Amino acid sequence: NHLHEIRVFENFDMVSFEKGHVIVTTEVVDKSLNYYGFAHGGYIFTLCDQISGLVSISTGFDAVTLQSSINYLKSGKLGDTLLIDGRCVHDGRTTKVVDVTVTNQLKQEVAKATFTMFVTGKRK
Amino acid sequence: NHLHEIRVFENFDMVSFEKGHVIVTTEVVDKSLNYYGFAHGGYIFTLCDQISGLVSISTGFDAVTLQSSINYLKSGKLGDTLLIDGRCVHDGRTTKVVDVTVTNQLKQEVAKATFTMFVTGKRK
Ligand SMILES: [Cl-]
Repeated sequence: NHLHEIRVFENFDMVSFEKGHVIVTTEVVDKSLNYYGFAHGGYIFTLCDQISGLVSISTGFDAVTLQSSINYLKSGKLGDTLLIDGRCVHDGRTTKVVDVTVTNQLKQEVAKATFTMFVTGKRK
Repeated sequence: NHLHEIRVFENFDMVSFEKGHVIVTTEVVDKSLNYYGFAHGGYIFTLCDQISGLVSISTGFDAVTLQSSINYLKSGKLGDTLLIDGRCVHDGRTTKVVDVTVTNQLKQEVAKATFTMFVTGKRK
């Protein structure tokens, strides 16, 4: 109803984990959805966000996210396989910037986000 | 381990619901958390996003978010009571803009987000 539980990553498949580049798919399920029956904005954002943290790990660093921005282009629907592709855009000393695109099986872009992260330090 | 389920709104309390202004609280629990034991940035954003949709309902409309921006200021921690306050800063015929702030019980800001919405229709 007006407030309800939402879940993210009840399922996933990690397709490729590469330097500054991470691809993961997932399928939209009942608890992915908002009250109008479409994939929830928060759900979509969290897909992007997790992938961006993995991009960040893939360049060697701990880095925390200071700000993000997302555009919602098309609806996610129940049963869609969504492809989440994170790419490092700036791999810096002090900051990182990661772009993420969400895509459906037609390869239409569902959402695009950018995450601006502060480099705390190396990963070991 | 690296990809994992997250849940949002496993508990909540609807504090107030007024024209252009909605307050909800929630308590940070185990499935709110990221690998480091703090509230996940996607869980945080999803709290803001749902509240902004209620703000849009509160001004009498269905709306869909085109774009959001969020700034993370302070970590949420396990057990925290978070207060999510959404306010309509633009209540337009064709667009709505909603600011949401998340604070802890000290009134320290945990995050602030802004949501840019397209009006799809009048409620009922
Ligand atoms: Cl529920």
